[PDB]
Amino acid sequence: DSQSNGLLNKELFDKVWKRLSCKEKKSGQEILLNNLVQFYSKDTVEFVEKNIFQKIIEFGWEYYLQNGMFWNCYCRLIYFDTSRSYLDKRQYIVRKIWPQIDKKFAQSVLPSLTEFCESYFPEEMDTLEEMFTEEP
Amino acid sequence: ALRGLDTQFLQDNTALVQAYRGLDWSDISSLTQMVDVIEQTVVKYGNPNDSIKLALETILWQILRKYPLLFGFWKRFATIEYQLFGLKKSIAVLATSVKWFPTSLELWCDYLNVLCVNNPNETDFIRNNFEIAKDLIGKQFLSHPFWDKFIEFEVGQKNWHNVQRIYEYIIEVPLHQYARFFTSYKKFLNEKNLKTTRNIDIVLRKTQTTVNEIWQFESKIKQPFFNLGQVLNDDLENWSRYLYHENTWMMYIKWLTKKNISDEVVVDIYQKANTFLPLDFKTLRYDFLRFLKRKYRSNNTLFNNIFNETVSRYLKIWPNDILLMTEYLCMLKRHSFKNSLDQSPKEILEKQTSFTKILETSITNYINNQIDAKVHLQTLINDKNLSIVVVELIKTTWLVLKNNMQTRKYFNLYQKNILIKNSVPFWLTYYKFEKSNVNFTKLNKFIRELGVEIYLPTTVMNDILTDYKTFYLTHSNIVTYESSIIDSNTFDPILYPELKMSNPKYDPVDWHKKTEWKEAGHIGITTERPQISNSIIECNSGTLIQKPISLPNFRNLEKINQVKINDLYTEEFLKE
Amino acid sequence: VFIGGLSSLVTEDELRAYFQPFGTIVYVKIPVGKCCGFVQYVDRLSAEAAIAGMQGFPIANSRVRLSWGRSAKQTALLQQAMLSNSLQVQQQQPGLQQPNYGYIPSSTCEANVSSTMLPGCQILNYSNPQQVIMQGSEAVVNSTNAMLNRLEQGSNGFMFA
Repeated sequence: DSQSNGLLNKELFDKVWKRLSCKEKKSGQEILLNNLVQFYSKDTVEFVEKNIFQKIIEFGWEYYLQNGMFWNCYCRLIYFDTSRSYLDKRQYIVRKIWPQIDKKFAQSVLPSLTEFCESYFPEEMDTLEEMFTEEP
Repeated sequence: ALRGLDTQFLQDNTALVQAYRGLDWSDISSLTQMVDVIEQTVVKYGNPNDSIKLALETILWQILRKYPLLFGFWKRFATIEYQLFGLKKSIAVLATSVKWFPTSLELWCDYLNVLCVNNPNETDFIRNNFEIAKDLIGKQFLSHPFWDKFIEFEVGQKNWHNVQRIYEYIIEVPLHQYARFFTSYKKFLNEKNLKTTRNIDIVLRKTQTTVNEIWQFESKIKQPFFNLGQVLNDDLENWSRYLYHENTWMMYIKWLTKKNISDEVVVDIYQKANTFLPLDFKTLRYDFLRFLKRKYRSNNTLFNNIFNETVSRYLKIWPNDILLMTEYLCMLKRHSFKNSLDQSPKEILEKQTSFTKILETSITNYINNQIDAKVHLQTLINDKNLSIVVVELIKTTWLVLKNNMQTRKYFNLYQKNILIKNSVPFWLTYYKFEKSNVNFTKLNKFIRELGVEIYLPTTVMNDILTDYKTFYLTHSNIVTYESSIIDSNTFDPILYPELKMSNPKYDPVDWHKKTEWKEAGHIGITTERPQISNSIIECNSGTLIQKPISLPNFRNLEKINQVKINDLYTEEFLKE
Repeated sequence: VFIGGLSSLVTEDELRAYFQPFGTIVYVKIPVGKCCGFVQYVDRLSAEAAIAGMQGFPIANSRVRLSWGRSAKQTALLQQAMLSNSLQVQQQQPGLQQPNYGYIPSSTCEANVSSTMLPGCQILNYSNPQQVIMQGSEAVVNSTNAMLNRLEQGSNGFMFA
């Protein structure tokens, strides 16, 4: 659909990934994340979700799991994708992103994820509040 | 505003009824009308308030005399002077008497009995009780007054051990251990009270307020919280607040939230701080809104109605504020149209289309100036807050129902309205929409128009130009850029955002009479400066020798002393 | 600056959003319904840039009138001494007690420091409301990160400014 491959050229994405790998020592990680989620397509978003976000989960790095901007961006990638309908993007977010965030991190992740769920999913706000209620 | 003149007018109108010696039904109702206008305007301190209750009682208006007492209790929490009078009256009453007399007594006992100066209130109820022949009821008030740290506690103890000749020490051990434990607390409390009793002196200073010791007293009753505390810190806040200070309210609410009483008590305190506090504080109010959102999960139906009446009352007083409108609309989408993932999808999609339908009929109703007060959203729309409703309609039409044709039709319709052509979330939603589709034609036409015909705040224009340059550099190639360059506007999306940042009014492409020349060295102060008409200082001296130089022509030689000032400040604001 | 001719439908935060990128800003109080405001900057240079750049720009569809104008204290002083019409004399605004070496005027920073204090950089700055901060290294990261925050929250409606 006539899309120039932006940051995800294999010569530039290595320069991105060697800086995302340093994880707190280098400043400005959030802007690299936030500039890698504007693709809004099928296979482009599928590349981004298969290569950065899934791999940060797979390594289990604590800086990005701790940080609420990471999960806000990983929701905002899928939700602005114009290849899915409403039901499958909402069900994908609530069923397979939000379970993965660890409950010990919820005090930092919930203030950033709450603004997302309050802006775009006011109906599914009670599910997110009951996933992180103070009593299990 | 003039609380002194409102004090003076009631002091003058009462002195007109009193010295003309008549009932004076004009001035009787005028002093009552001056009382009603004052009490609605001012919280009416109990010492001033008592005279109004005394005069109406002197005018024998029993049903109205009871109702002003309830208002007095709301106005002053430490109003034991109004509490005792309301207990002194309503004993001269009808058949409901015996039940009402204890009802006002027990309501004051939950209001004032934990105060150090509360010894008169229990004694008066004891006086009411001793006038009855319910010596069992007199005995119950005796044991309760023994257990609370009061002024004349030892005086009460010895007196109750002689008047009760029939049943004095049926349980010696229980009564004296409660009395001595009361004496342990009152010995403790004597440190703070005497530190308060030696500072309160009206000299129009911080000692009359006793705020340092009141913050000391409230602090030391917070930590040693032996469960009288929540009543005690209420009693501690009551004497400290009466001496408007919203920070004291925030500390009392923070302590009471940490103490975990039932939430309706907290809602009562929140409503009282909403009522008696002055407007524009804007910090405990949004605290109340987010408490109503957080506690919504426990009990469903009544908190929606508390929330709804709160947001309506806060668009009464801050109509220019917009976070209330989107907050109301978030709660409306959650409560009224709720549908989980587990439900079948036609139900979900019909609830979304119902929400789009009510929202569109709301804004279409308000633009064409026909109102429908049955639906609460129709009432809540204000023209400062209309734009966020249009934004919710756009974002719901585009991101949920997912039709781009209908979304573009709404953009092309509503960007021509007066109220929302200069709104920030409408245009910034438009930017996110025409960024989602990756086309640059609408984005170049948008940011080429961003200063001249779409007026946004300069912080938002700077944010849009920075993010659009960052977006264009990473999503567009040279073959698109070199065909995007047109010369009549000298527009180029790489460099034009770098020049248009801080100055909004930027046109891209007889000098001596512009308003940049005339006030050159000094802004605002305009002076036509003298200059030579045909100056030769640009001409080199290698070319001045070729032909002889003419005489100078002058312009503006009359005005080396005239300097003139457009003083907007004095004219439009000092002299109105 | 005296900003005159306001719509009266404009708040103080929305008025801070216009006049902030010209330079750092001590206060932005506006009277209740006189249809005119008051903005005060730290720098004379930034205030002159604001009068140049924002002259006649429409805030909520009314062409605005920018000029000079005193504070709130001096305005109360002139109002009572004009109702008594005695003198109405003003007082000069306080100086920066120069030579001052850290500060490069008309500059904004929004939020451990081992800076090499060299000339091209900036060393000291006024904090945004107020106090004085040693300028850190990472100004652009905090600034760009806050504007991405401001875009994503302003599109949904949590700040009209």
